[PDB]
Amino acid sequence: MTELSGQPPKFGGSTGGLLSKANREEKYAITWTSASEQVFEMPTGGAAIMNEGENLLYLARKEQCLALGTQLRTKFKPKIQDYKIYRVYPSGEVQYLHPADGVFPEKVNEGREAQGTKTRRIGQNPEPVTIKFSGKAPYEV
Amino acid sequence: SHSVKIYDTCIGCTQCVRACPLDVLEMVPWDGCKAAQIASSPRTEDCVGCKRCETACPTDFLSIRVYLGAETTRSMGLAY
Amino acid sequence: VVVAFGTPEKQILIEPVFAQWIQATSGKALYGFDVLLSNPDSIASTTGAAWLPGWLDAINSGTNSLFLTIGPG
Amino acid sequence: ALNRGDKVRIKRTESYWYGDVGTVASVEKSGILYPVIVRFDRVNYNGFSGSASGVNTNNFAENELELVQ
Amino acid sequence: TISPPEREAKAKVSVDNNPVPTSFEKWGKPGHFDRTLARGPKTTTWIWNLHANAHDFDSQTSDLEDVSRKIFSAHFGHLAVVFVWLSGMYFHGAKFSNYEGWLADPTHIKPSAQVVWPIVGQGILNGDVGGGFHGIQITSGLFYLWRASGFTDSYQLYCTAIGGLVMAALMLFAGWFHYHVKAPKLEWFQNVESMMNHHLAGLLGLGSLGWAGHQIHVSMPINKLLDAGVAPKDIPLPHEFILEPSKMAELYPSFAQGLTPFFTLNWGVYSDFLTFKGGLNPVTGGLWLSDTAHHHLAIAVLFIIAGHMYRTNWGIGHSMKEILEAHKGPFTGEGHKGLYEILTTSWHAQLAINLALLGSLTIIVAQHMYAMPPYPYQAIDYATQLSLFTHHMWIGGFLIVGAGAHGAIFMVRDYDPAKNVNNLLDRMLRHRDAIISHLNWVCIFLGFHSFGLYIHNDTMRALGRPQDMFSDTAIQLQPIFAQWVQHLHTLAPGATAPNALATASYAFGGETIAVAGKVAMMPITLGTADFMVHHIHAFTIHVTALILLKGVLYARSSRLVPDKANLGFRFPCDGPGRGGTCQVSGWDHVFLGLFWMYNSLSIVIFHFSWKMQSDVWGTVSPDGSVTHVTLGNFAQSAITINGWLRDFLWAQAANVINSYGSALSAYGIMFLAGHFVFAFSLMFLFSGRGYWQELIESIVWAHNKLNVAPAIQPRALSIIQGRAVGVAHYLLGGIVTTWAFFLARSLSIG
Amino acid sequence: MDGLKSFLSTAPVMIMALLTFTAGILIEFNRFYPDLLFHP
Amino acid sequence: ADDFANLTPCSENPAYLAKSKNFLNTTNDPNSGKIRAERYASALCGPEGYPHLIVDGRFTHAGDFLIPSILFLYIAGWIGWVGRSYLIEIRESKNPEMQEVVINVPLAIKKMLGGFLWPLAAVGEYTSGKLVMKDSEIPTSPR
Ligand code: CLA
Ligand code: CLA
Ligand code: CLA
Ligand code: CLA
Ligand SMILES: CCCCCCCCCCCCCCCC(=O)OC[C@H](COP(=O)(O)OC[C@@H](O)CO)OC(=O)CCCCCCCCCCCCCCC
Ligand SMILES: CC1=C(/C=C/C(C)=C/C=C/C(C)=C\C=C/C=C(C)\C=C\C=C(C)\C=C\C2=C(C)C[C@H](O)CC2(C)C)C(C)(C)C[C@@H](O)C1
Ligand SMILES: CCCCCCCCCCCCO[C@@H]1O[C@H](CO)[C@@H](O[C@H]2O[C@H](CO)[C@@H](O)[C@H](O)[C@H]2O)[C@H](O)[C@H]1O
Ligand SMILES: CC1=C(C/C=C(\C)CCC[C@H](C)CCC[C@H](C)CCCC(C)C)C(=O)c2ccccc2C1=O
Ligand code: SF4
Ligand code: SF4
Ligand SMILES: [Cl-]
Repeated sequence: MTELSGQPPKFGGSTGGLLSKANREEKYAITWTSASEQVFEMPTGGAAIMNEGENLLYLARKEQCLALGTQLRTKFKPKIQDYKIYRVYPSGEVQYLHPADGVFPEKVNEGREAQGTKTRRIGQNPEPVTIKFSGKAPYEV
Repeated sequence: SHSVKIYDTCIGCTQCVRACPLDVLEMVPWDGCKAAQIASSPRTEDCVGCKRCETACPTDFLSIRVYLGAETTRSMGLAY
Repeated sequence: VVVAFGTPEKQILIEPVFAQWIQATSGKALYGFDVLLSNPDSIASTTGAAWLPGWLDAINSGTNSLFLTIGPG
Repeated sequence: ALNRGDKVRIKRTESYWYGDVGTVASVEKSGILYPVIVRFDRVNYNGFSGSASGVNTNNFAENELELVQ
Repeated sequence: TISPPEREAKAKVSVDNNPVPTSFEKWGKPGHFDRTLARGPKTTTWIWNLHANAHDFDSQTSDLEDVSRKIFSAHFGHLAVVFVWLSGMYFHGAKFSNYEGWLADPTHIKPSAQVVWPIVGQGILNGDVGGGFHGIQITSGLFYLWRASGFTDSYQLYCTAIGGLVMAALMLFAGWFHYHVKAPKLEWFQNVESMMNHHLAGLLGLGSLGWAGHQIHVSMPINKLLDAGVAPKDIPLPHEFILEPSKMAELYPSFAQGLTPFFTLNWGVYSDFLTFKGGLNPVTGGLWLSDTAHHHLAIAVLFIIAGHMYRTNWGIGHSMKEILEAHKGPFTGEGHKGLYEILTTSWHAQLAINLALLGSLTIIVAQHMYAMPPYPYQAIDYATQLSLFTHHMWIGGFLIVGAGAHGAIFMVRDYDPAKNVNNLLDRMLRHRDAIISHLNWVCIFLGFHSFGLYIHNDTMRALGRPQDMFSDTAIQLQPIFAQWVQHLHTLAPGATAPNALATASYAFGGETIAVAGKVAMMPITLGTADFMVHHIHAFTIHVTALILLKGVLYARSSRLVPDKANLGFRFPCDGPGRGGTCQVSGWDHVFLGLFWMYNSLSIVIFHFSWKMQSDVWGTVSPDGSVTHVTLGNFAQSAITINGWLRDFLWAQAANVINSYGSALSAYGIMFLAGHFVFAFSLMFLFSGRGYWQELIESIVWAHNKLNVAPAIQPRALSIIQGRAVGVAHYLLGGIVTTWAFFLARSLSIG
Repeated sequence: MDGLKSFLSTAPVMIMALLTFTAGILIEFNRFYPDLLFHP
Repeated sequence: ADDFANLTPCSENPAYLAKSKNFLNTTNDPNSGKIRAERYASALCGPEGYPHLIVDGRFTHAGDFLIPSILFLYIAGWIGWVGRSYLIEIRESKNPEMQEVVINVPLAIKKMLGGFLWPLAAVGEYTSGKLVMKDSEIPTSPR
């Protein structure tokens, strides 16, 4: 958020990384600490060597960051659960994304709002003849 | 952006969140099931619509529904 | 399979009876069912209809496409 | 008014077993919208493409059922 | 099971005594090899998934030592199957053919090795091939092989079939033995240096050695009499030549000297049967057997010498690990480091090489047999020539795509990124987009500059503008390189090959050899119509390579799917999101590459079949002139799509549709049948299972209405299985159509 | 043993045995009395 | 009346009588062609020389369609009835699907050998009410 501290991973460069639109429009960065120096697969292609301690890597979109995060904790015995994914703007504006409230979205947590929650069954959706000519869908109401 | 809803038939098993590859879904404490939790979709802006949640639903027919909508750069999964 | 084996005398050739009979109901005599307009004694012919003589001549002349003679094909 | 081992017919319309008859497995205490857990002899559609079968159990509500036996 | 002693003598032999017992209880339990299927069928899909994973041993067990022991016995079983099939051919030649009736007058009769049972009118399929025999005229060229091998009596083929069945029993037994009695450990396998030594020195060396010995003692002294004009009943037996070595010493002047000169480095004296004539045999139209025996002897020596390069137990020899770790340059970093470990652990990594090379070599076999006919009277049998060529084209075409499949399988299942850190594979994985986009551009270029030429020629000839065409009579596109190498091979016997008497093949240029009334091989003049079709072939192969390569370079992940490696090798998609993620797996890429392999070989075989009938094959006049079948219109009509539509398809398909009432009627039947299966595949290839499951819902309601629904709930085919049935039926219908068409056309040219 | 008696009675083995038996029936019947476009 | 005036019997047909002397042999019997010449000479023919079959329901040609129709329907009802009864018999044994994959030969044969009375069994199941089901008891989809 304030600063993106981290060492760039050992990698000989690849063509699957970020592009011109990815630098001008938006790019994503992920920061994590490695217990030691090991090899990890790049979500863009190839195999890289993560530095010992705090690491930093910039990617094109968010799904790449989350795919690397789901790889870090599952393949290595010193599992990495402190990987933090940030979205970077063209104005240097960096905001927090994953994890949201410091806890993984898997398990429940106190302090979250119900978004998209409905109080009905799918077989209880209204008929499309009652809402036609209105800018609303059977699921939006 | 796509629309993600969660119905009261949800048993709160976190499977749809464990299968989501873009941190779109979360889990909030509820009072309907034994687990006392229900799925939530706060960050619909990161939802591509790969239906990985609906695939990982246990209830009789889905309890979470995804309705594709106006596709954008983020929903189209554009990396270039 | 039956023609390829030099035995064209075993083809299941179904005669379209239900349609040729309808053709006979309007004046087609090549099949000779003697039903309705194909039969000179049906009360449908003795009606003094002005169109009957033209229709009966047009249907049975082997030059036009009016109710073509059909078969198993 | 159900117990373990009762034959009930599903009336959830959108359900895969709507019209089929399943067996009650166990009923949870109060405070739950769908406490009646029912097992079925026939799997549903659930599962990824190419799966071997599906799920043969689900939770329902009492106003959605009809005892037979 | 049984208990033998030990069978070893200070070797790397390592087995396990009775690992898997022998029982039949697992036979009544289908799908037991998979944990997901053993709990019983709950849907009909459970049945399909049973066959879709019957041989996939990775999903079954994770222990590689078990998988290798399975694969060894699987190969033994395949060899048993093959020996059964081959004994079938020998027995049908012994008791259901006219090999003896053909060997007498080979130029006035047709080969036939099948008799159709006269029933419900199918007895008409027994065509009079000549000499009083009635049967199906074969095209596999078995009589030519059996003549070049020295077969003269039916009892010989009978004993060959008996030996084939014995070897089938032996391979079937060895399979069970190497998995139920003493299954080898991993110590016996991973000796790739030792295995290469043994497969070069013993298999491919001693094999050609013994076959050359056979030819010198069986094939040559009997084919020499067959080519002279001697009756087969008057020709002696092969063992009468060893029982009387003087009869062999006399029949070849070199044989009149003994065996000592060979050991005393006097090779040049054996020039009376180890010849280097080249060309063909003016009596049979095939290659000289005196040259083939010498060739097999040379190949034998070469392979036995090659089997002594790698290190085994006596210290000497190489280790491929050393050679791979040594090769590294400034362009590839570490080079081949880790490749030995890749190919010594991953079976799919090995199969992706073996399949590629075996398919390429099958294609080479076809391309070499068609132009240098090695069997007697096969160049006159245009049907047999075309059939062998196209069959060995299709086998190789399938085996090549197998490599692109198993490479992606290796990528998803066996690629460890920690084991590939900046080597060939790892660095190739980096610039995937570079290679793929460059091949994309190359394929687009080859599509415009090969097919657009045909479109332009069709539009010009349609507009009535002959001076604007790419023909031999307008804007010529002459192939200079191919004609130059043709002329090089023509001038070989008098320059870069003084010992060679004739050229390798008469297709490059030279004389015109003809047997009976038909031609065997003549110079294949290459012009514009050949240049264009060669570029068409190159384009189609390039697109197929692009597809099957993007299937491997993106099986791990991509900008679309970064976690694709989790999804496995075979999966339909990853949801309709991201605009649509349909057909992204390596399995889908192989599904697509099958079609392009078919489309490439469809033009290859048509190029062959029309160029041979137009500019090569044809009756020869007694004065010397040669009149081709299609009157040599290939160089003047094969340049437009309408030419292939009319003068190739419409013109040469008449033999198939007019085949009713004859012995070739089955070919017209199968022609229409392939036309049927082709269109049947389109139902699967154009639809989706979401409609078929909803229809099965109504049919299930109908069955439950009368209470006749199976406990095995019916489920439509999976998306992957839908695509698989589609492509399978597409290929089946197309290949059946082309097979029927080619056979009916080639049998109807005399 | 019953392990092989259950394999000989599986769906594919039995569905091919019945097809072979019915093929034999039809083939022998149309051997001894072929060409039956209809009933005399 | 003069039904099928455009059709003449094979005994009178011109092209048929021309082709019947030159009939091929299906089986090993050389007379099979002349056997066909004598066998098909009773049916009605067309002006091309090929026999035609009339299926409008007349009894003159009950050997053309009626006999095969009845024989089929008999054998097909046999097949379907023994299949349905065996499918119901499986529903009470151990694992209703495994016995649908692995056939109970001592049971399947016992049910096949009792299928020659499938009409009576079907009528007895319809009168008692075993043949058909009730709509209110069958799983249906949302309307
Ligand atoms: C009568 C001899 C016999 C018996 C009783 C068994 C029994 C058994 N084998 Mg076995 N096997 C045998 C011979 C035998 N095998 C031979 C000769 C080979 C060499 C090919 C093998 C190779 C082999 C392997 C590699 C494996 C087994 C396995 C097994 C076990 C499970 C088999 C199964 O899945 O169901 C039965 C399977 C079938 C009935 C397959 C049907 C036949 C297929 C479709 C084609 C037949 C090809 C055939 C081998 C060659 C053709 C013959 C030729 C005339 C054309 C089981 C206890 C498996 C195991 O141990 O479980 C983990 C295992 O992986 N066997
Ligand atoms: C010696 C070569 C070889 C070997 C050992 C293997 C081995 C294997 N392949 Mg493979 N493959 C090969 C060549 C080979 N392949 C080639 C040349 C191709 C290109 C076509 C493929 C394409 C391919 C694909 C796409 C897949 C495999 C898969 C597999 C694995 C599972 C096999 C399976 O599905 O069970 C048994 C196989 C079947 C049940 C297929 C039956 C359907 C056939 C094709 C019908 C053919 C009809 C018949 C031949 C002719 C029609 C006559 C008809 C009228 C009766 C297995 C380890 C699967 C895998 O997951 O990899 C791990 C997979 O999906 N292969
Ligand atoms: C030649 C191509 C072909 C063929 C044969 C069919 C055939 C069929 N289509 Mg179809 N279709 C096709 C192309 C084809 N389609 C294409 C290109 C499309 C666009 C994608 C569609 C889209 C389509 C739709 C949307 C639907 C169909 C349906 C049907 C079925 C209707 C039932 C029927 O006709 O009665 C009888 C069946 C036949 C005449 C075909 C069976 C032929 C075989 C040879 C019979 C013998 C079985 C054989 C011996 C099996 C043993 C194989 C062994 C050798 C391994 C039928 C099987 C409808 C359906 O499902 O029916 C309810 C349906 O709704 N089709
Ligand atoms: C006991 C087996 C059985 C029975 C009694 C029925 C009965 C029925 N089927 Mg059906 N069906 C079956 C098996 C069976 N089916 C199988 C195995 C399949 C998969 C190929 C189908 C697929 C099928 C379809 C797609 C449809 C029906 C339909 C129907 C209904 C109309 C009849 C018909 O369509 O003509 C004849 C039925 C067929 C040509 C389908 C194939 C019949 C199979 C090959 C015969 C089964 C033999 C069985 C193995 C015998 C077991 C003996 C036992 C002792 C082991 C009818 C009540 C139709 C419907 O919905 O109702 C209007 C319809 O659309 N069936
Ligand atoms: C039909 C041909 C007549 C037309 C002329 C076309 C000229 C072809 C260009 C020269 C060959 C280029 C390859 C050698 C160049 C070469 O391999 O140098 C060697 C270099 C790596 O060598 P290293 O120094 O690393 O050596 C160590 C190795 O042992 C591995 O560590 O490989 C590369 O350059 C990688 C780049 C490949 C991308 C270039 C390949 C271009 C693709 C098209 C090739 C067409 C070939 C057609 C043959 C039928
Ligand atoms: C007069 C006759 C024909 C005319 C025929 C008429 C026009 C056809 C009439 C059809 C009528 C409309 C339908 C007949 C019956 C319909 C009922 C619903 C039949 C139900 C059968 C079901 C209940 C049977 C079920 C179970 C039966 C009992 C045995 C099977 O194993 C298995 C299984 C299928 C489960 C024509 C075409 C004109 C030609 C002429 O020569 C002869
Ligand atoms: C040459 C052609 C050969 C194939 C044709 C002949 C088929 C012969 C069928 C075998 C007859 C015995 O009938 C068969 O008995 C086996 C015994 O395991 C039964 O098998 C079943 O019951 C037995 C116990 O009884 C269980 O242990 C077993 O798991 C279960 O499958 C089959 O359900 C039945 O089909
Ligand atoms: C028709 C169809 C189906 C339904 C296909 C089905 C239900 C397959 C029918 C198989 C029958 C039951 C078996 C008949 C074929 C046998 C394999 C042949 C064996 C014959 C021997 C026993 C002699 C799909 O599931 C599908 C999925 C995706 C895209 C397109 C389609 C599609 O077009
Ligand atoms: S998988 Fe479906 S039912 Fe279960 S917690 Fe997630 S959204 Fe709710
Ligand atoms: S549709 Fe796919 S991307 Fe969107 S929330 Fe569900 S699993 Fe995540
Ligand atoms: Cl033209």
